[PDB]
Amino acid sequence: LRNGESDTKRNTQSQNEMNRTGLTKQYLIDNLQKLYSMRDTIFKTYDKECFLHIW
Amino acid sequence: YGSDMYKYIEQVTDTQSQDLGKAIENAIEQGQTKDRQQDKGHEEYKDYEDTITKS
Repeated sequence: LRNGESDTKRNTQSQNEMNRTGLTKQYLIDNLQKLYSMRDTIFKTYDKECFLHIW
Repeated sequence: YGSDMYKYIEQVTDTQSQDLGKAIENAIEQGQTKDRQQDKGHEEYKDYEDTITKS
């Protein structure tokens, strides 16, 4: 006559960490056309208000 | 002007990425075992041999 007994305890602890980055640049001609007058638009507001307008 | 214009001429998309992962897993396992055996034996026997000689 043979008897027995068993017992187990498995305990796992884990940690993860993921750092994903990216950078996508799209070149379109439509952006160059809109680029043209960004700087010039600054001084249209200066000229309209601050300066004289008759020769 | 310059060479960069060609990038806009034919739509070019530069894409990058970087994934940096880390993972630590810790597992602890414990086990116990207990056995018990109990046996019994018993054997019995009988023999008879009769020898008769003439000379």
